[PDB]
Amino acid sequence: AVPFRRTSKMKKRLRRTHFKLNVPGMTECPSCGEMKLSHRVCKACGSYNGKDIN
Amino acid sequence: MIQQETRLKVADNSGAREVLTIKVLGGSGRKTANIGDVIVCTVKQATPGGVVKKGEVVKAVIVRTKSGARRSDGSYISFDENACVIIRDDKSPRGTRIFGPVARELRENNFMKIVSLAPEVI
Amino acid sequence: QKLIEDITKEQLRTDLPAFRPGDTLRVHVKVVEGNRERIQIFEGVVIKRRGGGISETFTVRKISYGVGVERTFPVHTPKIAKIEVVRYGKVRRAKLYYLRELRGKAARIKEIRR
Amino acid sequence: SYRKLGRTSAQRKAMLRDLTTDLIINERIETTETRAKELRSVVEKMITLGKRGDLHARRQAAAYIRNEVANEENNQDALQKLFSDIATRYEERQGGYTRIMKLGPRRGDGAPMAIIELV
Amino acid sequence: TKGILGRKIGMTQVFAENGDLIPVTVIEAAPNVVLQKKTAENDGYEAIQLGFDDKREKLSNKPEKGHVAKAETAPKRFVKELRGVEMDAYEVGQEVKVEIFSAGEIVDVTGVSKGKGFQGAIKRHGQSRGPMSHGSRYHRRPGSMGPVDPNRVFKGKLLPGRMGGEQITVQNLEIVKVDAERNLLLIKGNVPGAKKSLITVKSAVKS
RNA sequence: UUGGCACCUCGAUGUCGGCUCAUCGCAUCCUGGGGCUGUAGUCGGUCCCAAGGGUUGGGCUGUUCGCCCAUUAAAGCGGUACGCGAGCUGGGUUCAGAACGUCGUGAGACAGUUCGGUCCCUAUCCGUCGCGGGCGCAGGAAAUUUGAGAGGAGCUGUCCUUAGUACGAGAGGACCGGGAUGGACGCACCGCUGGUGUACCAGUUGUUCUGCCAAGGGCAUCGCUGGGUAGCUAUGUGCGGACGGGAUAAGUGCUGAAAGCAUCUAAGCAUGAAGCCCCCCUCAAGAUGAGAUUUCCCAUUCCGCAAGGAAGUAAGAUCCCUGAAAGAUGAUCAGGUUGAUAGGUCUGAGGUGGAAGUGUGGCGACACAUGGAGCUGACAGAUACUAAUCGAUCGAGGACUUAAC
Repeated sequence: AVPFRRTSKMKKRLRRTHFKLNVPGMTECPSCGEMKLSHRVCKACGSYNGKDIN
Repeated sequence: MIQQETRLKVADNSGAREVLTIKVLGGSGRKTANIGDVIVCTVKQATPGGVVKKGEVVKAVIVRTKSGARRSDGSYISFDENACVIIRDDKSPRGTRIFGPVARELRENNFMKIVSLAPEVI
Repeated sequence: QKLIEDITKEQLRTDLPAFRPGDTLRVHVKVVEGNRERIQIFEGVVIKRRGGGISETFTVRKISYGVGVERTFPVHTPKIAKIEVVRYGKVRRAKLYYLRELRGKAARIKEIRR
Repeated sequence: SYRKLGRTSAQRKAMLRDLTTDLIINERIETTETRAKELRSVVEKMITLGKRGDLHARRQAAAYIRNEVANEENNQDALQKLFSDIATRYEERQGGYTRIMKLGPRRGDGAPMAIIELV
Repeated sequence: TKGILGRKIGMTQVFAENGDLIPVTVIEAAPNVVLQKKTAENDGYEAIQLGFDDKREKLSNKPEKGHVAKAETAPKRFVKELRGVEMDAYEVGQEVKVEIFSAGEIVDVTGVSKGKGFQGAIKRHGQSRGPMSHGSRYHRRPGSMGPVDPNRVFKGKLLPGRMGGEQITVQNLEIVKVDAERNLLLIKGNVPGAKKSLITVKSAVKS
């Protein structure tokens, strides 16, 4: 199977639609911020409700 | 569970030793025949003095399988050796005795002579 | 499986003694020919005990006329009338499916009456 | 269900027998995420044998704990550390011995690291 | 035609009256509450919504909290119609339960089948494997699409897909017993749908 | 089909036959229904309608075909690039090797035969089969739907009665109609029968290791067996093609004319098929003709005098997390501390089947007791003990002409 005819410059961009990556769910640490991501321990201070676990 | 080409040892004094299936009789059709199911067969090996000889095409009837007989009451009958009893055009058998134990489901078929000729109908 | 169970707490048959796999018990089987009820004896070696409450099973196996008869049965079914335990047995294992081969002395030698 | 972890059924046993030992020495490990969530199901069985302390109970636990000296200068094996230290601490607790805290992903492969601590 | 709906639990063996052995399901379907009477004077057709297996208030919404106000009971998860009962003998708020059925009522039963996941051409359609030896590389696969001249695949040529997840009626069952003490049905045979799924136990179309 | 012609293709259109997967045409093999019979019943010949469904397991040969074995309601033809090689097999023809007969003086030749002889491709597009993300459906939302339309199913054999009845010299043997039971095919599921089950349990060989014994670990396909729960399942079990309704084909007609009688037809009314349309089951309002009913949240704050535009927000949802009956990922579904969603811990169920250790019998290998003991993967029911914290993002203000209010 060999591609019978080249993809034009429209169809090439129309598969880039869902190809976009997305935001991370991000909030701030109530210790420091800014910012954390959701439910996982920050690199900022390393507190997580709220023990200072480095 | 006795389909085409299944060598069934015989269980009577009719002369035969090993019976080869050809075609289970029911329908278009089927490929299995558990217990009490009439088969068209030949005889591959025989005790040497016998009216049914080697290479003769005479029908037969299963009695036992290593496959189960499933009674409708939970209990299951399953033997350790396959079987045949050989029939001559009506359900009176050509054989004289019928060796070994016998699945009792034959009596619920039309084989009431075959049950009477056989020692442990269980 | 509690509410599975407590339905069938009623018909849990409670007129038989317990038994291990490797032993011999007699079964009293109610058997219909038309129209009466022979209570035919049944005899031989127990093997299987595939469990499950009402769904339990057991297999008495009987050599007869040189031929083995593998026969299962219900653990609480009403057709089994009475159970008479003849032998017990020191048996190493709990599923004796090897003796659907072994005839006949070494089957008997593994029937050590404990 | 259980987790295949991309390892053969013997490779997983050598996988899990190492990590359960390393919680005994370290008190905390930074594995990957499904190396964390799948480790808590074993250690909370393994600490459960610690509370017994039978001569039979220790000989079950030696098949998931290796032979590694845990504390220097006392020469304690990780087998000894369960029945001496850990079981003397968890006679209050009934389950949930190791809480798992997720950390961010790792650089070189994007793998979600995760922190296990006993508690 | 009467019909109630509910969860199932599993399979059992219940012997009865003979030496028999019956393959029996266990159904949780009591009790249903009439939430809304679909009427042909407004909607054209005749039906009754029934709700089942009430849930706690965190799981229920204000559009649906007010929907149970005509029956005046707790919010309730599983809602379906039933076209169409003998009209009516029902009032919105009457707790329909097991008491209708008996040992002898022939019953059709519908439910959403056990989804097995993305399965190939043999398992999804009963298609047959090719030769596993003799140098043949074609096995496990659906094979020839169609002819050459129409230059396309005819719609309906079976292919791999996601097997399961439909709703399946299975007909002509026999309800064994009635347990209004424990809210339990008992139906001969196999009933579609996985463990703890929802199952509508109708009355059949006979005879 | 063998052909004629050479008009697509010799900068390549893979040729025979099998395996899969089919559809379609009926000029019909059955099954449904009828005329005639050189049809007494039974079984036929033959001509009609009828494609809905079924249309087998071999032996032989590369074979299609063909014959034969035995069944069967029957074992239909035929097209679709003599269907189907970017789906497979090369057994033959027609690569080189190699022989045999024949022919030629010889190289070699032969639709004359025979043994051996690299069958390549990551799927671009349209198709097909499943899954999603937008948007629309004159405000946003949550449930349940209706059905225009789309599919699936559509096969039948026995047996017993009716009835040894009609029929028949007799032999032989019913029509119609009921009732039980199969075959094949299909749709489900695991309670039994089983299979499997690589973190379940027991035994065991070699070596290696925890100082040694005892006890265990490693590796040998999981070292090897013998068992096995949950799940996936078939050969296992349950169900299916039912009863119907409505118009029709070929028939069969009742009336009646033209053509005083006659005449199924021209006006008029019927009956009649496994055919058609529904009933049975599945999808389904993207059905832009965007349907329906129930219950919700409301009708903000600012700019633009205005048309309009933003920002904050309710009903609800989404990100994020624990997962599973779901599952490729998305999705669905159970759930997020007025919590059982998952793991653990208990109490169990099933599985394995008598733990270590101790004492005793035995010189010993081993047995016996403590003791259905010990060990347990997803299987059940409790328990906040652990992880589902924090929080964020999205989402309305309902155009206007007319009719009735």
